Amino acid sequence: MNRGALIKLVESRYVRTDLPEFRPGDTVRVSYKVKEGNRTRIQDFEGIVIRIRRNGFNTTFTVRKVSYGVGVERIFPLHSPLIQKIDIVQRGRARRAKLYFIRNLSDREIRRKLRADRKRIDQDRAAERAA
Amino acid sequence: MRHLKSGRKLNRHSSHRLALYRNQAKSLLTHGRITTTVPKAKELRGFVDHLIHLAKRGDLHARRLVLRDLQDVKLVRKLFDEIAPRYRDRQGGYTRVLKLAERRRGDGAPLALVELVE
Amino acid sequence: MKGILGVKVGMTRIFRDDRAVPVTVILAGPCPVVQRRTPEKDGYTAVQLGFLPQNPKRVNRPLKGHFAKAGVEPVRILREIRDFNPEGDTVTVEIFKPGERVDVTGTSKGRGFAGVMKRWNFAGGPDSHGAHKIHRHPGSIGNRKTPGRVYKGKKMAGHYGAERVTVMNLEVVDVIPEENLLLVKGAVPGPNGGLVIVRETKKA
Amino acid sequence: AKHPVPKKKTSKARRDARRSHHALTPPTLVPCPECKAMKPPHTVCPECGYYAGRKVLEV
Amino acid sequence: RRIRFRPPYLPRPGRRPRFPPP
Amino acid sequence: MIQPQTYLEVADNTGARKIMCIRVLKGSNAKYATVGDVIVASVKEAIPRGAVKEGDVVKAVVVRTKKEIKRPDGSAIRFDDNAAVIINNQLEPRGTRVFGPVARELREKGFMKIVSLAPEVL
RNA sequence: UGGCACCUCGAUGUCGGCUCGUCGCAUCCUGGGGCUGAAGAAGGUCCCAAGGGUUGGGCUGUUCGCCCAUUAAAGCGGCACGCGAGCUGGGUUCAGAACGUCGUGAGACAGUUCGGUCUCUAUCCGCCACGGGCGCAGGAGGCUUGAGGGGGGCUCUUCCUAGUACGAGAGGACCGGAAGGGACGCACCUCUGGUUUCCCAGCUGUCCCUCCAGGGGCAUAAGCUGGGUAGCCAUGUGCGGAAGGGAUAACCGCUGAAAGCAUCUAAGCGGGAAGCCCGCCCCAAGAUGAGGCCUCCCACGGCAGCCGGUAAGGACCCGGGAAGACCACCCGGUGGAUGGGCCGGGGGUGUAAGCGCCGCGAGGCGUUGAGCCGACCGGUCCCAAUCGUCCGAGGUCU
RNA sequence: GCGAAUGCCGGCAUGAGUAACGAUAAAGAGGGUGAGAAUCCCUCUCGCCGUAAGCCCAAGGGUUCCUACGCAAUGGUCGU
RNA sequence: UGAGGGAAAGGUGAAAAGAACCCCGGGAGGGGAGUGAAAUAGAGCCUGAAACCGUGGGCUUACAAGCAGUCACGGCCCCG
Ligand SMILES: [Mg+2]
Ligand SMILES: [Mg+2]
Ligand SMILES: [Mg+2]
Ligand SMILES: [Mg+2]
Ligand SMILES: [Mg+2]
Ligand SMILES: [Mg+2]
Ligand SMILES: [Mg+2]
Ligand SMILES: [Mg+2]
Ligand SMILES: [Mg+2]
Ligand SMILES: [Mg+2]
Ligand SMILES: [Mg+2]
Ligand SMILES: [Mg+2]
Ligand SMILES: [Mg+2]
Ligand SMILES: [Mg+2]
Ligand SMILES: [Mg+2]
Ligand SMILES: [Mg+2]
Ligand SMILES: [Mg+2]
Ligand SMILES: [Mg+2]
Ligand SMILES: [Mg+2]
Ligand SMILES: [Mg+2]
Ligand SMILES: [Mg+2]
Ligand SMILES: [Mg+2]
Ligand SMILES: [Mg+2]
Ligand SMILES: [Mg+2]
Ligand SMILES: [Mg+2]
Ligand SMILES: [Mg+2]
Ligand SMILES: [Mg+2]
Ligand SMILES: [Mg+2]
Ligand SMILES: [Mg+2]
Ligand SMILES: [Mg+2]
Ligand SMILES: [Mg+2]
Ligand SMILES: [Mg+2]
Ligand SMILES: [Mg+2]
Ligand SMILES: [Mg+2]
Ligand SMILES: [Mg+2]
Ligand SMILES: [Mg+2]
Ligand SMILES: [Mg+2]
Ligand SMILES: [Mg+2]
Ligand SMILES: [Mg+2]
Ligand SMILES: [Mg+2]
Ligand SMILES: [Mg+2]
Ligand SMILES: [Mg+2]
Ligand SMILES: [Mg+2]
Ligand SMILES: [Mg+2]
Ligand SMILES: [Mg+2]
Ligand SMILES: [Mg+2]
Ligand SMILES: [Mg+2]
Ligand SMILES: [Mg+2]
Ligand SMILES: [Mg+2]
Ligand SMILES: [Mg+2]
Ligand SMILES: [Mg+2]
Ligand SMILES: [Mg+2]
Ligand SMILES: [Mg+2]
Ligand SMILES: [Mg+2]
Ligand SMILES: [Mg+2]
Ligand SMILES: [Mg+2]
Ligand SMILES: [Mg+2]
Ligand SMILES: [Mg+2]
Ligand SMILES: [Mg+2]
Ligand SMILES: [Mg+2]
Ligand SMILES: [Mg+2]
Ligand SMILES: [Mg+2]
Ligand SMILES: [Mg+2]
Ligand SMILES: [Mg+2]
Ligand SMILES: [Mg+2]
Ligand SMILES: [Mg+2]
Ligand SMILES: [Mg+2]
Ligand SMILES: [Mg+2]
Ligand SMILES: [Mg+2]
Ligand SMILES: [Mg+2]
Ligand SMILES: [Mg+2]
Ligand SMILES: [Mg+2]
Ligand SMILES: [Mg+2]
Ligand SMILES: [Mg+2]
Ligand SMILES: [Mg+2]
Ligand SMILES: [Mg+2]
Ligand SMILES: [Mg+2]
Ligand SMILES: [Mg+2]
Ligand SMILES: [Mg+2]
Ligand SMILES: [Mg+2]
Ligand SMILES: [Mg+2]
Ligand SMILES: [Mg+2]
Ligand SMILES: [Mg+2]
Ligand SMILES: [Mg+2]
Ligand SMILES: [Mg+2]
Ligand SMILES: [Mg+2]
Ligand SMILES: [Mg+2]
Ligand SMILES: [Mg+2]
Ligand SMILES: [Mg+2]
Ligand SMILES: [Mg+2]
Ligand SMILES: [Mg+2]
Ligand SMILES: [Mg+2]
Ligand SMILES: [Mg+2]
Ligand SMILES: [Mg+2]
Ligand SMILES: [Mg+2]
Ligand SMILES: [Mg+2]
Ligand SMILES: [Mg+2]
Ligand SMILES: [Mg+2]
Ligand SMILES: [Mg+2]
Ligand SMILES: [Mg+2]
Ligand SMILES: [Mg+2]
Ligand SMILES: [Mg+2]
Ligand SMILES: [Mg+2]
Ligand SMILES: [Mg+2]
Ligand SMILES: [Mg+2]
Ligand SMILES: [Mg+2]
Ligand SMILES: [Mg+2]
Ligand SMILES: [Mg+2]
Ligand SMILES: [Mg+2]
Ligand SMILES: [Mg+2]
Ligand SMILES: [Mg+2]
Ligand SMILES: [Mg+2]
Ligand SMILES: [Mg+2]
Ligand SMILES: [Mg+2]
Ligand SMILES: [Mg+2]
Ligand SMILES: [Mg+2]
Ligand SMILES: [Mg+2]
Ligand SMILES: [Mg+2]
Ligand SMILES: [Mg+2]
Ligand SMILES: [Mg+2]
Ligand SMILES: [Mg+2]
Ligand SMILES: [Mg+2]
Ligand SMILES: [Mg+2]
Ligand SMILES: [Mg+2]
Ligand SMILES: [Mg+2]
Ligand SMILES: [Mg+2]
Ligand SMILES: [Mg+2]
Ligand SMILES: [Mg+2]
Ligand SMILES: [Mg+2]
Ligand SMILES: [Mg+2]
Ligand SMILES: [Mg+2]
Ligand SMILES: [Mg+2]
Ligand SMILES: [Mg+2]
Ligand SMILES: [Mg+2]
Ligand SMILES: [Mg+2]
Ligand SMILES: [Mg+2]
Ligand SMILES: [Mg+2]
Ligand SMILES: [Mg+2]
Ligand SMILES: [Mg+2]
Ligand SMILES: [Mg+2]
Ligand SMILES: [Mg+2]
Ligand SMILES: [Mg+2]
Ligand SMILES: [Mg+2]
Ligand SMILES: [Mg+2]
Ligand SMILES: [Mg+2]
Ligand SMILES: [Mg+2]
Ligand SMILES: [Mg+2]
Ligand SMILES: [Mg+2]
Ligand SMILES: [Mg+2]
Ligand SMILES: [Mg+2]
Ligand SMILES: [Mg+2]
Ligand SMILES: [Mg+2]
Ligand SMILES: [Mg+2]
Ligand SMILES: [Mg+2]
Ligand SMILES: [Mg+2]
Ligand SMILES: [Mg+2]
Ligand SMILES: [Mg+2]
Ligand SMILES: [Mg+2]
Ligand SMILES: [Mg+2]
Ligand SMILES: [Mg+2]
Ligand SMILES: [Mg+2]
Ligand SMILES: [Mg+2]
Ligand SMILES: [Mg+2]
Ligand SMILES: [Mg+2]
Ligand SMILES: [Mg+2]
Ligand SMILES: [Mg+2]
Ligand SMILES: [Mg+2]
Ligand SMILES: [Mg+2]
Ligand SMILES: [Mg+2]
Ligand SMILES: [Mg+2]
Ligand SMILES: [Mg+2]
Ligand SMILES: [Mg+2]
Ligand SMILES: [Mg+2]
Ligand SMILES: [Mg+2]
Ligand SMILES: [Mg+2]
Ligand SMILES: [Mg+2]
Ligand SMILES: [Mg+2]
Ligand SMILES: [Mg+2]
Ligand SMILES: [Mg+2]
Ligand SMILES: [Mg+2]
Ligand SMILES: [Mg+2]
Ligand SMILES: [Mg+2]
Ligand SMILES: [Mg+2]
Ligand SMILES: [Mg+2]
Ligand SMILES: [Mg+2]
Ligand SMILES: [Mg+2]
Ligand SMILES: [Mg+2]
Ligand SMILES: [Mg+2]
Ligand SMILES: [Mg+2]
Ligand SMILES: [Mg+2]
Ligand SMILES: [Mg+2]
Ligand SMILES: [Mg+2]
Ligand SMILES: [Mg+2]
Ligand SMILES: [Mg+2]
Ligand SMILES: [Mg+2]
Ligand SMILES: [Mg+2]
Ligand SMILES: [Mg+2]
Ligand SMILES: [Mg+2]
Ligand SMILES: [Mg+2]
Ligand SMILES: [Mg+2]
Ligand SMILES: [Mg+2]
Ligand SMILES: [Mg+2]
Ligand SMILES: [Mg+2]
Ligand SMILES: [Mg+2]
Ligand SMILES: [Mg+2]
Ligand SMILES: [Mg+2]
Ligand SMILES: [Zn+2]
Repeated sequence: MNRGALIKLVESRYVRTDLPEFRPGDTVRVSYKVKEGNRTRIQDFEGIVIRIRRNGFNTTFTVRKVSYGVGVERIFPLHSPLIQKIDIVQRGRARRAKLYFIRNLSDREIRRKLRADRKRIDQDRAAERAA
Repeated sequence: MRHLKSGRKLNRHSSHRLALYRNQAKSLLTHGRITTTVPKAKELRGFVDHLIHLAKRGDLHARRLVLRDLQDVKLVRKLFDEIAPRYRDRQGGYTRVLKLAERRRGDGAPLALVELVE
Repeated sequence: MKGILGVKVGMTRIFRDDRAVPVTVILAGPCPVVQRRTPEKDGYTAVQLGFLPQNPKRVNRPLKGHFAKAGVEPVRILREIRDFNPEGDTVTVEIFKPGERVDVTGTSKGRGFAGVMKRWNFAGGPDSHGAHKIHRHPGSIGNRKTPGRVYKGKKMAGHYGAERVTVMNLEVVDVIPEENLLLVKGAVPGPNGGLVIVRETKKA
Repeated sequence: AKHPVPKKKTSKARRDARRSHHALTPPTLVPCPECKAMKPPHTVCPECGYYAGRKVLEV
Repeated sequence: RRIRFRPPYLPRPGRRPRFPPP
Repeated sequence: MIQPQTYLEVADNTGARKIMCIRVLKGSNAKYATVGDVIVASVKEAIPRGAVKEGDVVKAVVVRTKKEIKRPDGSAIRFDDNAAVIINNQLEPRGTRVFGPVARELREKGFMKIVSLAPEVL
C-alpha cells in the first residue's frame, strides 16, 4: 500500500481547481458563504495575503486587512467549499514567503515594501486576451 | 524520542559535524578508500555521493556547489575530470562501506573501510 | 458485535455540511476468517481473522499448516474479534455504514522512559526562586515513619506508550469499499502504518 | 542530598549473586569461505583479505 | 494544628569541616 | 484568550478606555475567556465623566481576541487586540455605540444588541 | 493548651510554602431520605452516603485570618502538627548592627530591625520501569479464557414541559425531554499554534580561496536576522464519566401474627442512593491452582540416566524501526525494497549561478517560481543486509 | 590468657567493574616506525589563543636543557 | 616557614653449588634441563597462621519468610 496515495484518494473528492493562483503580497477578495440565523449570505473579505501554508488539499492561506481601525486576519482553506470565488484585486511583490512583518508597518510603509508586481500584472492582462 | 529523525550527531556539535563530514569527503575523494569507525563511515556514504553525483552533472554551478564543501580546486578537478566520469551510467551508489574484522586497540572501536566504486 | 483488522493510514479532514471533519483513514478489509472459536470447542465465541497477505516463503510449517486447514492463503497478522460470528468467510469494511459509531484499539506511540511530567502531568518544580536541580522532579513520594513505605502504583517515571489503547465511540464518516477504506472521525492510537482493530462501539 | 552510604557490608554470597549476569559470550565466528580460517561474519576476512568472493584487502 | 509556637530544637546546619586529619 | 490580569480595550462609548480582567464568568474555574464570554473586570483607564469611571468593577463581554478563534467551517479569524463592550446584568451594552468589528460568535451567544450597533461583523 | 518524663542528647533537623499524595468521616458540594412553624421556589433540622469534586486574586513568613471576584461547593481532620538522603529557606537558635527597655557594668529580652554557608555517588526494604534464569513431564510456532488486579467514578447553565401545578401577588416546581459548558482523563497532529543546531534566504565585521564574480571559517555550545517539512507538542482535535443489570443504606411500604385491634417482621414479598456488585478501559496463567484452542516435528544412534547427530523450530551475525538507556519488542536479510544513494512527488525557501540589457553608480530588469532542498509519500537492486555457525524432541510412573 | 576501649599497628574485604578519568578550543585521514599505535614521527585537512594561551626579564625551582639507548614504575587511558 | 615532629624496613642454603643450554614470550613470566638432603629453600627466598581471592570435587538449592541455629526423621555421598 501507498499510504500517501490513499489519502490523496480520499481528499480527491474535495479538491477544487476553479480558484485563481495568487501569492503573498497579492491583494485578494474572498467571497465567503456565511450563516447568520437565518439567511446565509456571501460576505466578501478583501485584504493582503500574508501567508500561504502548503500541504496539498490542506493548504491554507491568510488574509490581513484593516477594518475600522482594528486589523483583521482571517484564515481560509484553499479548498473550502465555503469560498465562492477569489478575485485578484492586485498583484504585490514580496521578497519572502511569510509576510508577518506588515503587522507592525504604517499604511505608508507597507505600500513601500509591497510595490505593484508589475511583471505578474502585465501577465494577467496577457490572459483575458481570450478567444 | 527521536521518532523519524535522519542523521547522527556523532557526539559533535553542528559546526564540527559538518567539518567532520567534509574532511572525510576530502580524504575519501583523495585516496579512494579510507578507514574509519563504522558509524562515521555509514554517514560518509551519502555525503560523498551527492558531491560525486554533482560532479557528474559537470556544470559550473555544480562545481561551485561541490566546491563549497571540498574547498580544493585541484581536488574538485580530479573529482570532475577523473572521478565523475566512471559513473556516467551508474545511477547512484557511488560508494560502498565494508566492515573490518578487527576492533581498534585503545578503545575497541569497530572499524570499516569506505571506498569509491568502479 | 462485528469487528475488523486494519492499518492506520493517516489524517486529513473532509468537508461535510460546511464543516471540517477531522478524520483518520484506516485500510480495513479484507480479512479472511481463519478460525472460529466455539463454546463446545473453545469455551467461548469469536472469529480469528487474518489480515495482510504474506510471502509463503516466510511462513513456517506450524503456521502454514494452520492456514492450510482453514483453506486460506497466508496472512501477516492473526487477531480474534470477540463474540462475533460473520456469516461469510471474509470480513470487509462493508460491515460498517457511515454514521455508525465505533471503538478503535491500536498501540499508542512509545515515549520511552518518560519523566513524571510527560507521563503523569506532574507540576514539576519552580524554575527560579531557588529551585535546586528539581525542575521536573516528582517532589515527595512518601510520608514518614508511618507508613514508612511507598504505595503500589505510586505515579512515577517509567516507560510510557507503545501500549494498547482503545479509543471509543468514534463516528464512521464514510466507507469506501472500492478501496477498503474506513474514515473514522477524530483520532486513533498509533503511528500511521500501525495496526488497528475497529469494533462496533459499546457506548449506547 | 545527604550522602547515601551502604548500611551493611555486602556478603560474599550477595555480590556474587549480583555478578550472575557478568559472564561474557564468546565472539560469534564463522569460517571464511576462501581460506577456511575462522572470522567474525560480515567482516572482510583479515587472514586472506577476501569478502563476497573477491580480494578486498592486501594483508 | 498547634498554636503554642513550636521552637526548633536544633540549629540549622551547618558550620565547617574537620578537614583534614592527615 | 482573556484571563485575569489581561488588559482589554473597551470598544464602546461608556468612557472606559482600558479594562483589566478579573474573572472569567464561565464555570466555576474557567482558564480563559474568548469571544462572547463575560468577564468581570476592573476599569483601569477611563476618560473624564463617562458613565463609567476608573476603579469601577464592571461586566463586559469579549468581542475581539488577539488569539484566533477557530470556526467549524475549518476557517479562523483573529484580531489586532482584545476588546470588550461593557454590559449590564442582562447582557445589554451600557454604551450607546460600539466601534470596530466584532466577531460573529457574539450573535450565536445572544448579544445581538452589540452586534447591530457594531459597524462590522466578521 | 497542659500534665507526666517512657525510647531516642556517641543527633529523631524543627515554622510556613512547593511538590506528591493517601486515609478518616463528626459531609462543604453533588446522590438518597424523615420532620418542618414544608403552599411554591427557597430554607431549617436530623438521618444514609467517602464515588467524584472542593476555584483565582489582595494583605502578611505566616499557618490562621480578613478582604475582592467567582462558585455546585469554595468541608474539617490524620498520616513524626504527612512529605528538607524531594526542593525551598521568607520565619524561629549562633557569630555583625541598631532601636525601645533592663542592668553601674560585661550584657540581657515568650520584644522590634537589616544581614547571615541547607551535604554530586542509594547497600537493603519500598516504589516506578525493563530484562536475565528456571519452571510450567515430549519438543515447537501461533491464537486465546480471565482467577485476580488496576484505571475511571465530577458537576453546571439554558431551553422544552410550563409562566403550567402551587400562590392575593411577587415568585415558581416535581416528573419527563433537548441543547450548550467548566474543570479533569486517554489518545491524536487533519486544522489552529509552537519548536524545528543548518532545510532555504538576507545581513555585518574579519581571515581566507583566486584578482573580479562567486564562495568558505569565526563571531555560541546556530555570529545575527527573516522563515520553516517530518517529528515531538497544546493553546489545537477526537473521545471518556455512562447506559444498563443486580444486591443494599436511611427511608417508605404489601401481606401478618404473638397481642380478637394495631404493627414493614416474628413467616414471607415489594420499592429505595453520586455510594456496593457487575458492566467500560488497561494489566494479568510464576493463577507453581503455571488453564485452553489451532497447527508443526516424532518413534535417532551407544552404554524418569548420560552422550552425539538431527526434526519442527530457535538463537547467533547483519540491515533496520514513530521499539528502545542496555536488554526486550517488531520488520528485513538478494526467494530482498531493510537502511544508503539515485529518481519522482511532497515541503521549505522565494526568482541560484552564469549571461544579455538599463543606470556613472549603489542597483534594477529578464532568462526564472529559478536554484538550493533533512526526516514526509513512493519508485528503483546502483551501494550495503556476502558467506555462514551453533542450539534444539526420541516423550516418568498407577 | 582479649572480642569489643568511634582502642593501637598491619593485612585484606564491602561499596563496584560503580562515581570518576580535572575546563564543551575539536577533530579527520594518509604515510611511517614498531612485537604492540585513537595516543610517537611526518604530510594534508579542520578548529582554538593572539594585551595571548605569543615573546622577553625578574623571583622561585635546581639539570628538568641537548643527544643516544629504554618502557618496570611515574603519566588519571595508551605509549614505540 | 621555623623551633620542632619523625617512621617503615631483619632471616635462601651447609655451601652460590644463585640454575649453562634449549623451548614459548618484545620482555615479564614460565616449561624443561642442571644444583641441592630439600627448590611450594629460586632469590617477590626459613617457618609460612588468619582474614581475603580462586580452581576442582560431594551434598544441596528457582512456591520460599530468615539472629541463620538447634532437636527429629528421611534422601544422597564418603569411610569401614
Ligand atoms: Mg501524508
Ligand atoms: Mg491507491
Ligand atoms: Mg458586510
Ligand atoms: Mg521512542
Ligand atoms: Mg530530546
Ligand atoms: Mg528512518
Ligand atoms: Mg547532519
Ligand atoms: Mg538518529
Ligand atoms: Mg568527541
Ligand atoms: Mg563520550
Ligand atoms: Mg550544536
Ligand atoms: Mg559555531
Ligand atoms: Mg558490510
Ligand atoms: Mg565486529
Ligand atoms: Mg592503543
Ligand atoms: Mg493490536
Ligand atoms: Mg519528570
Ligand atoms: Mg500524559
Ligand atoms: Mg502537559
Ligand atoms: Mg505548577
Ligand atoms: Mg513548569
Ligand atoms: Mg519560580
Ligand atoms: Mg540555595
Ligand atoms: Mg536550575
Ligand atoms: Mg509500616
Ligand atoms: Mg515498551
Ligand atoms: Mg461524505
Ligand atoms: Mg502519526
Ligand atoms: Mg541522594
Ligand atoms: Mg547540591
Ligand atoms: Mg557527606
Ligand atoms: Mg554520596
Ligand atoms: Mg547507612
Ligand atoms: Mg566479601
Ligand atoms: Mg564464591
Ligand atoms: Mg546483591
Ligand atoms: Mg481614583
Ligand atoms: Mg506536656
Ligand atoms: Mg525519659
Ligand atoms: Mg522529654
Ligand atoms: Mg521523652
Ligand atoms: Mg535528643
Ligand atoms: Mg552513630
Ligand atoms: Mg546511633
Ligand atoms: Mg548521627
Ligand atoms: Mg531519620
Ligand atoms: Mg532526616
Ligand atoms: Mg490531607
Ligand atoms: Mg477520604
Ligand atoms: Mg455519618
Ligand atoms: Mg442534597
Ligand atoms: Mg430535608
Ligand atoms: Mg419544597
Ligand atoms: Mg414558608
Ligand atoms: Mg413559603
Ligand atoms: Mg432525622
Ligand atoms: Mg432519620
Ligand atoms: Mg467523597
Ligand atoms: Mg478527600
Ligand atoms: Mg497571597
Ligand atoms: Mg501588587
Ligand atoms: Mg495569609
Ligand atoms: Mg508581600
Ligand atoms: Mg513577625
Ligand atoms: Mg494572623
Ligand atoms: Mg443552592
Ligand atoms: Mg481561598
Ligand atoms: Mg519532618
Ligand atoms: Mg498537616
Ligand atoms: Mg510537618
Ligand atoms: Mg516538613
Ligand atoms: Mg534541606
Ligand atoms: Mg519544611
Ligand atoms: Mg525526609
Ligand atoms: Mg531522612
Ligand atoms: Mg523532589
Ligand atoms: Mg525578614
Ligand atoms: Mg533569616
Ligand atoms: Mg546575627
Ligand atoms: Mg536601630
Ligand atoms: Mg535608648
Ligand atoms: Mg526589659
Ligand atoms: Mg541602670
Ligand atoms: Mg541606664
Ligand atoms: Mg540567658
Ligand atoms: Mg545583602
Ligand atoms: Mg532575622
Ligand atoms: Mg539540603
Ligand atoms: Mg543550596
Ligand atoms: Mg556510587
Ligand atoms: Mg540499590
Ligand atoms: Mg532492609
Ligand atoms: Mg520473565
Ligand atoms: Mg526469559
Ligand atoms: Mg511473532
Ligand atoms: Mg477455557
Ligand atoms: Mg476481573
Ligand atoms: Mg498473586
Ligand atoms: Mg413557560
Ligand atoms: Mg457533559
Ligand atoms: Mg482538554
Ligand atoms: Mg503535518
Ligand atoms: Mg502543526
Ligand atoms: Mg497543520
Ligand atoms: Mg504552524
Ligand atoms: Mg548547509
Ligand atoms: Mg564572511
Ligand atoms: Mg593564496
Ligand atoms: Mg570579493
Ligand atoms: Mg580561521
Ligand atoms: Mg579565533
Ligand atoms: Mg567557537
Ligand atoms: Mg552559517
Ligand atoms: Mg514562527
Ligand atoms: Mg530562527
Ligand atoms: Mg514542523
Ligand atoms: Mg488543553
Ligand atoms: Mg447504577
Ligand atoms: Mg432492586
Ligand atoms: Mg396492614
Ligand atoms: Mg393488645
Ligand atoms: Mg423476616
Ligand atoms: Mg426489593
Ligand atoms: Mg426490603
Ligand atoms: Mg412501594
Ligand atoms: Mg454520574
Ligand atoms: Mg496474555
Ligand atoms: Mg490482553
Ligand atoms: Mg502458561
Ligand atoms: Mg495463592
Ligand atoms: Mg499453557
Ligand atoms: Mg539487532
Ligand atoms: Mg538499534
Ligand atoms: Mg528474523
Ligand atoms: Mg543468510
Ligand atoms: Mg531502499
Ligand atoms: Mg529508498
Ligand atoms: Mg527526494
Ligand atoms: Mg517538486
Ligand atoms: Mg512547492
Ligand atoms: Mg531576478
Ligand atoms: Mg540570476
Ligand atoms: Mg555599463
Ligand atoms: Mg524534490
Ligand atoms: Mg538525501
Ligand atoms: Mg523491482
Ligand atoms: Mg562461511
Ligand atoms: Mg569483653
Ligand atoms: Mg567508623
Ligand atoms: Mg572504625
Ligand atoms: Mg556505626
Ligand atoms: Mg583497630
Ligand atoms: Mg581490632
Ligand atoms: Mg586498623
Ligand atoms: Mg587501618
Ligand atoms: Mg571490589
Ligand atoms: Mg556497568
Ligand atoms: Mg551502585
Ligand atoms: Mg551510573
Ligand atoms: Mg576528580
Ligand atoms: Mg561515567
Ligand atoms: Mg575532560
Ligand atoms: Mg560552555
Ligand atoms: Mg596508519
Ligand atoms: Mg598509540
Ligand atoms: Mg601501542
Ligand atoms: Mg594515525
Ligand atoms: Mg586527544
Ligand atoms: Mg601526528
Ligand atoms: Mg568549532
Ligand atoms: Mg592583535
Ligand atoms: Mg632578588
Ligand atoms: Mg637563579
Ligand atoms: Mg621542586
Ligand atoms: Mg638549552
Ligand atoms: Mg636530560
Ligand atoms: Mg628533553
Ligand atoms: Mg628516542
Ligand atoms: Mg612505562
Ligand atoms: Mg609495556
Ligand atoms: Mg606500558
Ligand atoms: Mg630496569
Ligand atoms: Mg602510572
Ligand atoms: Mg599507564
Ligand atoms: Mg592525574
Ligand atoms: Mg609535632
Ligand atoms: Mg644460612
Ligand atoms: Mg647466610
Ligand atoms: Mg645443613
Ligand atoms: Mg632463554
Ligand atoms: Mg624471544
Ligand atoms: Mg620494540
Ligand atoms: Mg628467564
Ligand atoms: Mg613456560
Ligand atoms: Mg626456568
Ligand atoms: Mg639430583
Ligand atoms: Mg635424611
Ligand atoms: Mg613446604
Ligand atoms: Mg623449605
Ligand atoms: Mg618460603
Ligand atoms: Mg633454617
Ligand atoms: Mg607464599
Ligand atoms: Mg565450587
Ligand atoms: Mg502458592
Ligand atoms: Mg521447590
Ligand atoms: Mg541427618
Ligand atoms: Zn580468508
